Amino acid sequence: IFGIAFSNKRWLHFFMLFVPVTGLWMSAIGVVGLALNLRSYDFISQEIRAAEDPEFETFYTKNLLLNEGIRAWMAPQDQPHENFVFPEEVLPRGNAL
Amino acid sequence: MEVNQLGLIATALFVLVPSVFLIILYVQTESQQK
Amino acid sequence: MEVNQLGLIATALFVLVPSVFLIILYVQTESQQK
Amino acid sequence: METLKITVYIVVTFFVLLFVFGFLSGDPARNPKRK
Amino acid sequence: METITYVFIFACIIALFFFAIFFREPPRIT
Amino acid sequence: LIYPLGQSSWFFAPSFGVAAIFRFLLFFQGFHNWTLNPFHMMGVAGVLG
Amino acid sequence: TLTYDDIVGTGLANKCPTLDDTARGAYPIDSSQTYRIARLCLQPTTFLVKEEPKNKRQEAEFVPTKLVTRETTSLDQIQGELKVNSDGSLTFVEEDGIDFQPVTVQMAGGERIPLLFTVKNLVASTQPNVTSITTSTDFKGEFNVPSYRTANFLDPKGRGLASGYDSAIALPQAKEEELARANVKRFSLTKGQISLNVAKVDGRTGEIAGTFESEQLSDDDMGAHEPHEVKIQGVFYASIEPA
Amino acid sequence: ELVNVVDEKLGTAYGEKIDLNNTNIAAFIQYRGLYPTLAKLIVKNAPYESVEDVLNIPGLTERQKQILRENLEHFTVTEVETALVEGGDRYNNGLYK
Amino acid sequence: AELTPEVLTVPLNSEGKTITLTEKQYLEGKRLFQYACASCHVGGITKTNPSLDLRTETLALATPPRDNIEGLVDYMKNPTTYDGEQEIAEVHPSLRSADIFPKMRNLTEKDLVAIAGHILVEPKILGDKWGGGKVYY
Amino acid sequence: IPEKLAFYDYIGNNPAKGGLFRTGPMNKGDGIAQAWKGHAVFRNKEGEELFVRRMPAFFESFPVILTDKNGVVKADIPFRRAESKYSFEQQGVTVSFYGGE
Amino acid sequence: ANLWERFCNWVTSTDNRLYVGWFGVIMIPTLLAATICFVIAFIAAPPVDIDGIREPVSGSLLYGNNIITGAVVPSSNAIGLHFYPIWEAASLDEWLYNGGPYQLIIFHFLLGASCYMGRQWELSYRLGMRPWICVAYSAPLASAFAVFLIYPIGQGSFSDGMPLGISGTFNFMIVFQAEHNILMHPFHQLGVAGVFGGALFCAMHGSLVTSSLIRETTETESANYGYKFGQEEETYNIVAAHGYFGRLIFQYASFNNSRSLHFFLAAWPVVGVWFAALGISTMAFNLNGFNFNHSVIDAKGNVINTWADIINRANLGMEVMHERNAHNFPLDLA
Amino acid sequence: LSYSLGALSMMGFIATCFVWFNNTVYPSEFYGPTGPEASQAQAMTFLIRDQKLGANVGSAQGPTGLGKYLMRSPTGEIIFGGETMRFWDFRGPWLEPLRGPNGLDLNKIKNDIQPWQERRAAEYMTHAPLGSLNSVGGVATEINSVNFVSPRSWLATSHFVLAFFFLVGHLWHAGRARAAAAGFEKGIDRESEPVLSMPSLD
Ligand code: CLA
Ligand code: CLA
Ligand code: CLA
Ligand SMILES: CC(C)=CCC/C(C)=C/CC/C(C)=C/CC/C(C)=C/CC/C(C)=C/CC/C(C)=C/CC/C(C)=C/CC/C(C)=C/CC/C(C)=C/CC1=CC(=O)C(C)=C(C)C1=O
Ligand SMILES: CC(C)=CCC/C(C)=C/CC/C(C)=C/CC/C(C)=C/CC/C(C)=C/CC/C(C)=C/CC/C(C)=C/CC/C(C)=C/CC/C(C)=C/CC1=CC(=O)C(C)=C(C)C1=O
Ligand SMILES: CCCCCCCCCCCCCCCC(=O)OC[C@H](CO[C@@H]1O[C@H](CS(=O)(=O)O)[C@@H](O)[C@H](O)[C@H]1O)OC(=O)CCCCCCCCCCCCCCC
Ligand SMILES: CCCCCCCCCCCCCCCC(=O)OC[C@H](COP(=O)(O)OC[C@@H](O)CO)OC(=O)CCCCCCCCCCCCCCC
Ligand SMILES: CCCCCCCCCCCCO[C@@H]1O[C@H](CO)[C@@H](O[C@H]2O[C@H](CO)[C@@H](O)[C@H](O)[C@H]2O)[C@H](O)[C@H]1O
Ligand SMILES: CCCCCCCS[C@@H]1O[C@H](CO)[C@@H](O)[C@H](O)[C@H]1O
Ligand SMILES: [Ca+2]
Ligand SMILES: [Cl-]
Repeated sequence: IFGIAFSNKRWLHFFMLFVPVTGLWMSAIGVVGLALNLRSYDFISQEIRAAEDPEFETFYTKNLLLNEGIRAWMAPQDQPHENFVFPEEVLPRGNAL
Repeated sequence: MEVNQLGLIATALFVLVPSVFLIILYVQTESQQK
Repeated sequence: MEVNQLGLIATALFVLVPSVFLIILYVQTESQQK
Repeated sequence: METLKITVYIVVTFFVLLFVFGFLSGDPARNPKRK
Repeated sequence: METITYVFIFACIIALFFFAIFFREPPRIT
Repeated sequence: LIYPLGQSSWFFAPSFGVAAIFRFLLFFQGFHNWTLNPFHMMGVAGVLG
Repeated sequence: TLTYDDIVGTGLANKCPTLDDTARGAYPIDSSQTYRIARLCLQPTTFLVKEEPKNKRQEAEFVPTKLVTRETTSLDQIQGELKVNSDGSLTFVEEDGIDFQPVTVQMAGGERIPLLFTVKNLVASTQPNVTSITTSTDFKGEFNVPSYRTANFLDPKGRGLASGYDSAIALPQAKEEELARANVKRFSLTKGQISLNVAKVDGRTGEIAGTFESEQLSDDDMGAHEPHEVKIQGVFYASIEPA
Repeated sequence: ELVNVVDEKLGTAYGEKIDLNNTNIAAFIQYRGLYPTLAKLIVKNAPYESVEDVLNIPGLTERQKQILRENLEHFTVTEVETALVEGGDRYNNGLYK
Repeated sequence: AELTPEVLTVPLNSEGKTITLTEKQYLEGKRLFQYACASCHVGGITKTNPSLDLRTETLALATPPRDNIEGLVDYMKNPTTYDGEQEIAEVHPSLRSADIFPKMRNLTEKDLVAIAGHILVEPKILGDKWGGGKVYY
Repeated sequence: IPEKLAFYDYIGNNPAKGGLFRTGPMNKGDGIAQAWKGHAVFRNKEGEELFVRRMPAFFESFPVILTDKNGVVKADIPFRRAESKYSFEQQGVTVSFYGGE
Repeated sequence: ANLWERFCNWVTSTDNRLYVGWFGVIMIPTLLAATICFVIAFIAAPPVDIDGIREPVSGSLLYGNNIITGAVVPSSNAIGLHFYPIWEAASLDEWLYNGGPYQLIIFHFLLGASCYMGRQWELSYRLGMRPWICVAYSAPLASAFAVFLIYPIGQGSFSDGMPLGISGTFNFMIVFQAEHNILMHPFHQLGVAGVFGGALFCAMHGSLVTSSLIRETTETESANYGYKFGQEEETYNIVAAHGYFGRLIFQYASFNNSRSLHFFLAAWPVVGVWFAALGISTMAFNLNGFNFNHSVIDAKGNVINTWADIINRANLGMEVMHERNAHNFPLDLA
Repeated sequence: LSYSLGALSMMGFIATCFVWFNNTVYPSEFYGPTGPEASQAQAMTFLIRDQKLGANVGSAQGPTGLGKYLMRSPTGEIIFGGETMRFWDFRGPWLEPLRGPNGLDLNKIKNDIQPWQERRAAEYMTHAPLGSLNSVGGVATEINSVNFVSPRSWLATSHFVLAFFFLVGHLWHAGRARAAAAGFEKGIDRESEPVLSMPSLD
């Protein structure tokens, strides 16, 4: 069906331990980096291109626009100790919405 | 695109060093007495 | 010094590829029934 | 574009006909037990 | 150079698929 | 533990609740772009795999 | 008589009406009567773009392009006053209508050239002494070509003129001077020129049809780059009426 | 120096009052009596060389003229800005709530 | 904080007369506003025309003034544009167009007062959220 | 004010402002620091002192909002312009430098 | 026999290295077409006007993407649900601008993957197997149909299909959250339970079997050599594993029946993922997550925010920014 | 049973699309507007409003360069603009009076829109079939107030769920019926295991 198959039951069951255990451990390491804001936030080459070329657009640039909306719209209520006041005029919004 | 100039060599060695480690170990296993 | 940006990858692969070829061959010679 | 469309129409018809006639060719019998 | 690298890794993986299917260690009963 | 310890306070740890955890996901997207992170991607591969 | 459901999805909705070969008539103008164009339609059949060569001394040519935005290019339902001037020339003053279409065409090699194909604020005049509109009447005039994107349009990094960021926010500590042209959006307004050459007249219905040629600039992406020169050719139809 | 013409306009009287030559029509809701009837006429008949010219619109009722007179002090005129008047933007400038 | 008689005390007319609404009337006003009006005026905005909201300051500058029970009750019988210049019953629910807006058919005078009382009370509770739109959600 | 002290009061030196794949020295990002420009004091047309709201470490990007000494908003840099009330143009915002270059 | 008969015999042969079969006669060409078009577009396709507003988005490697940002971009919003094959275009250049490759790929892929599922039934029947592995695969397949076909149908456009790309996928997720509040939808919550629980039971089963392997090897050899392909004897002690797990929790919380255990292993993720798929497929018709925005109100009528309202604020950020030049009117209705 | 399960699955899917798109045998007077209908009704609503305010809706260029109110379909027909461009195949009684052989007619638009069309378009825009599982009508970010989920959403979603699980039951039962007819539905005979009689793949 698939081109390959298990032939060793012992290997099969060890692999079933391996895969989700390893995946959770990898996610933990990324979160340790996020503890420091050490993010994979950007691709610098994408930003340099998009800053100079206003016709260059990718799904990566589209998603940062969404992030910027999330930060501005959610921060004042989500981070009350900051006492954010964001006058309507500064909130990022596209057309109409 | 203005990429990191070390991207290429980092990527190349990332592939080559452990792939060659594995190939060395595979071939000398095959060459062991049948 | 403004060196050619491919000189590093060229040298590394120049070294690595044939050296690895010889290491593969040597180790699988050693592992042969002696 | 006209030639391409006619080509694809022919190709698809050809394969659909294999699927239909194929499954019509005594499919239940093609198993390892009772035929 | 990056496009070349990405397509090169991809091509190695498709080649690997080919050897892993058609030049696998054949399963032998017992 | 580690995540809030790296941040300013426990306030930024996840709160223990269903909607509260949803909020934690969306915060990580808007502030950390956490979906872009290759350690999260490997997590997702090990969970779905 | 054709209904929407006869027409829908055929491409005919992007076609201007045509006149019969018998339509070689003459439409009298009474200099005491006021008139309008009740419907002007312009269907482009070729878009040409002037190449930009590496040196002066050879004049660049207009070269053919490939349309990539489908059958969405015609101007239609345009109307306005048709003035009789005191030398017997007529002047059309465009009032309203579907008087623009964004269009993207592609040069050989793939460079995409968006433009606002348009006759906005068109003022076009005939030769003097047009006692009748005939197959020898021509209109020549000028129109405005506003920015292809209007002032709210936001680029892929969120920058805009009447909305948007005013800087490259992903490069918080980059020097701003080298990015001024991309950061500070500008709204262009330039002039275009058009000629209409009457080829057919039905003297009895007020209808004319012919060929046109316009010249205008393409999109400059809110000031980010230099626009190209475009030459559009097609057929037109107009219905003239007393008003 | 390249200049954002909308920002520059915010430094003129357009930034202070209803600019009969430029301001989007919803701005006439700020004062009693202006919208929609007079707002439509005022935008339809723009531009005006001075604020008083607004009284020269044809067909006005006497009550309509008095409402204008009462509101001239809330009006200004500045040069027409193409970026504010194209795209039908005086009638709908893509801003809702 | 409580829904007190003071919060429930709103302008009855243009002349400065007030009326104190009961809690039953407050409940009834919310219920009936949801019933007949909220499909377009949820939260004090207007979905089909966002330039006009139900804020008290906006109502005060309408013609005739709509920032009181009388002005709101009259709006619900014979709605006009914001300048008082056209009658818009044909496109806005009212008692006079209950034939084409059937939900108006069984609204009594008492019901109109309750709905008008909701419009004046809600911003005293919600402040800028009333008529604010999504920014204030 | 020693330049060294001023330099510690700058987010470019905050270690929680990085990226996992933004490699190398801090100097590679904002650049090699040369000199303090001096302390910027912002004022509106009335001459009242205004304060720029600082970016918290969480935010890759942050709007420009100026408040008076009591935290009331007095000026900002709008996104949408058509309903702008607090632009630097409207409020006559100026900036004066004390100390530094 | 005749040519046809021998052909059928070959197509249905249990002896081919890769099973062909009648489903395979459709699957092979359709998967090959989708794969080839996908690889070529992902490398070399020019920018695609996904939202029909003449704002082309670059998906391919040669046009400035990397593996993470690259995508085959959905077809233009101007197209909607209209069928846009190559021959409907005036040129390949137009076809490319309008996102023709996306339709070609996804239609061939969906047909091919549905045939992959049929083929799984087919081979199981040729081999004298029980038939329901193909029912387990219906769960991922349903999910692919939800995001590439059902959702676009509900919303009236393939431009709202999931893009064929890593960042595109996240774009689809984030916009889906703004528009449907998926996190607050119980079918997506059941999907999370399905995939987190599938991971959990995968690790659990792997670890319980591995923990009770019968000693058959020395300390120098991998224990994997203690099992020989095709041996009759079970390779671990299930009574030992049950003995352990029944004590970890309590006796009746543990399976001692391997058939019941393996049924549970199949069922839990397959059912959860069917609900994931049905979550997307019903939010396709805008029956959305729970909305408790302003649900908690104090004695005066002040809104007392809950974590639901904080979600709402993040959703609003996504909503107001997404497709920033595509909306002219105040409601996003599809 | 299995053949019937497949057929009901298919019919379920068909019904889902019927209630979602069709407004003839599911009259919008009773079932609410379709998704395409409510989106078109919104554009109609603002065209009506802004043209009342004096906008020339035929010549109004939107931020993208496409007409803010009116644009062409890929075959040239005049259609509503903004996102609803996707819904230009929509047809309904309140809109058809405005449609001519070339699509939406600008002269009919400027002169012939009746108050009953404005009312219907406002009703349909504000009863779009979007709402939460607890029946809060509106987009997902809407505040509580309006208790609404369209009968169209309830009927489409329910029938898609049913049609899907009916496909699953079809596969379940069709594959079981095959296996039981051939005699291996209870498992593989340990002494007659077919794969043991077959040649190795390699
Ligand atoms: C395809 C979709 C997808 C998938 C499969 C995943 C998968 C994963 N996500 Mg990602 N996520 C996604 C999309 C996805 N995510 C998107 C789009 C975002 C937006 C950015 C996120 C944002 C996100 C965040 C913010 C986090 C994840 C994390 C994780 C990991 C959670 C592992 C886990 O089980 O923790 C569950 C918790 C545990 C395993 C801890 C132990 C739990 C004990 C044993 C519970 C005991 C309970 C007790 C018995 C009884 C309970 C009582 C009862 C009443 C409840 C996992 C790798 C997390 C991660 O990376 O952590 C390192 C994390 O913090 N995700
Ligand atoms: C504790 C270890 C450590 C730390 C904290 C530092 C810290 C630093 N170094 Mg030193 N360095 C180290 C060890 C370290 N280095 C070693 C061992 C070497 C020899 C290779 C160097 C050689 C070195 C040079 C030549 C330079 C530095 C520089 C720097 C600075 C920038 C670091 C940077 O950009 O990282 C970037 C970090 C990353 C991009 C993260 C890498 C994450 C890996 C790739 C993850 C791999 C995942 C794995 C494959 C997954 C497997 C999954 C599987 C299990 C299933 C910083 C002060 C730079 C500097 O500014 O010099 C003055 C500089 O030029 N370092
Ligand atoms: C075609 C089926 C169908 C549809 C489209 C509707 C539609 C509707 N009903 Mg009706 N109804 C139905 C069947 C249906 N109902 C049945 C079977 C009953 C008997 C219980 C009722 C009794 C009923 C009453 C008493 C009421 C309604 C009401 C309503 C409205 C609100 C529904 C709601 O709030 O849901 C809430 C949503 C749920 C409760 C979630 C249901 C999700 C289920 C549990 C998941 C199904 C998954 C799958 C089938 C299981 C497979 C398992 C797998 C392993 C194989 C809505 C118009 C209300 C109304 O407004 O009346 C005017 C109302 O008061 N219904
Ligand atoms: C043109 C170009 C360049 C195109 C490429 C474009 C593009 C977008 C490419 C994609 C890039 C890509 C792949 C990105 C993913 C990167 C990523 C996140 C990788 C994860 C890396 C990583 C190490 C993660 C850590 C977690 C981890 C270890 C995950 C492993 C996941 C994994 C492989 C799981 C198993 C998957 C799988 C299909 C197993 C099949 C097993 C099998 C044959 C079962 C059948 C079976 C069952 C039985 O029960 C029995 C009894 C038998 C006998 C039997 O046989
Ligand atoms: C200081 C002081 C006071 C000290 C006193 C301490 C003291 C002595 C106390 C004694 C008193 C006492 C006991 C008090 C109790 C206190 C108390 C109530 C604590 C709370 C404990 C708590 C919250 C427990 C959490 C509940 C819990 C563990 C739930 C588990 C839920 C769950 C999903 C169970 C799994 C059930 C299930 C269907 C499993 C199948 C899935 C699975 C594992 C598949 C894999 C698998 C399974 C097999 O089955 C076998 C075979 C094999 C092969 C295999 O692959
Ligand atoms: C409130 C009022 C009540 C109304 C009721 C509501 C209706 C809904 C209830 C549905 C009834 C379900 C009965 C199914 C029994 C069954 O499966 O039999 C099959 C086997 C037989 O059990 C095995 O039974 C065997 C004996 S025999 O086969 O039954 O003869 C025995 O050998 C073995 O040890 C034993 O485990 O059951 C098992 O293998 C144990 C696991 C069963 C639970 C999982 C199956 C269901 C799907 C998983 C849940 C997904 C949800 C999570 C989503 C992420
Ligand atoms: C219709 C035909 C469809 C054909 C599709 C092509 C399928 C390719 C399948 C994988 C081939 C490579 C396997 C190498 C590895 C290989 O040869 O494995 C073979 C190995 C065989 O297992 P055994 O039990 O025989 O192992 C004995 C062990 O004891 C040896 O120590 O199989 C597994 O381990 C299964 C689990 C891994 C399954 C990996 C899944 C990979 C999915 C692909 C992921 C990446 C995609 C990247 C995209 C750019
Ligand atoms: C576009 C769809 C096309 C619509 C076609 C409508 C089909 C309805 C009429 C069916 C007539 C076909 O009739 C069917 O044909 C096939 C192919 O020749 C026959 O022939 C087959 O017989 C045996 C049966 O075990 C097979 O092993 C053998 O490979 C094959 O030759 C079937 O035994 C016969 O029953
Ligand atoms: C083997 C598959 C080949 C894929 C061909 C890519 C399209 S062809 C390609 O198009 C580019 C943009 O138009 C041109 O700049 C370039 O000159 C041309 O080579
Ligand atoms: Ca002529
Ligand atoms: Cl829109």
